Amino acid sequence: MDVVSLDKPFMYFEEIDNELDYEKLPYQGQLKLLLGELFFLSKLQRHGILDGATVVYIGSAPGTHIRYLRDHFYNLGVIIKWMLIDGRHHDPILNGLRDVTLVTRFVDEEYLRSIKKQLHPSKIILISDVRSEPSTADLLSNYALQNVMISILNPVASSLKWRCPFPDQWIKDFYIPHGNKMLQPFAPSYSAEMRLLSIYTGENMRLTRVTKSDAVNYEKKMYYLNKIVRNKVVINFDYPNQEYDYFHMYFMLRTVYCNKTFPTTKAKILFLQQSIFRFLNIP
Ligand SMILES: Nc1ncnc2c1ncn2[C@@H]1O[C@H](C[C@@H](N)CC[C@H](N)C(=O)O)[C@@H](O)[C@H]1O
Repeated sequence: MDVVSLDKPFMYFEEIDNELDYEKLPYQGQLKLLLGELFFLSKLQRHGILDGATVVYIGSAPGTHIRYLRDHFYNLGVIIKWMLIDGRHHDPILNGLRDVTLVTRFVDEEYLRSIKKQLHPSKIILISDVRSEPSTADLLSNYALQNVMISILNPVASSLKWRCPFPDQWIKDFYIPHGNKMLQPFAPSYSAEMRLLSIYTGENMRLTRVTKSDAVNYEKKMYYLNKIVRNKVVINFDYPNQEYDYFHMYFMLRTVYCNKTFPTTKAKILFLQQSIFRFLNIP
């Protein structure tokens, strides 16, 4: 790989500063979700709005990684209820947890109102990973449902699956919530998917229009990220693995809270990475 010297990785989509014409690890998908959701919830923990909240995770099955998330915050003493909702059955490793409710159901508008009624007036934190290859109509339906999740559940914060339709498959302009577009380490080699992280103030979710020219910008920026940036070795990075994804993961993991104290920040991240990899059965 090509060597590079970096002070920090690209954490959000806006930071990608170049574009390029578009042209491995075991169970990487669970690792990708685990890192992004740890980053999202740890950010909420820093703001002091995670404690006392109920995390409603829609599209959570199989959700093997969710067991690690729950244990992590449980071992920190953070008071969270988990509500996992999916039409498919969850990983059995989530069984036997009293603070985790497993719901076997595909959510629609009517059901979203019911769960809001039972959880109200408690704080709701929304995580959506629903997916129905997917067509642009499938994505538009998914993003429409995620908008309905926010307008009905009215969460204090949300993490939403966000991948813009390809410009050569455009149908119509559509609307998505305001938020920060978190980039995902250990995503598929050429995935353009990101997570939309939103914290709602005055609970007025302002919607932004997405256009075909936005789709072109997403495609070219993400291809540059996947083809060039993620194939670099960060030679100044002090870590056993200097590949960009580990450099990217390192910066996400240093937002995580830990009960254990460590002599150095590197030791903490190394411990966290070993812990996450061991649970997910990654060498
Ligand atoms: N309307 C819906 N309500 C709930 N779950 C849905 C809906 N549409 C699709 N899904 C689920 O979304 C899931 C998509 C998965 N890629 C999610 C993986 C999951 N987040 C994991 O941690 O392993 C599937 O299990 C679908 O059953």
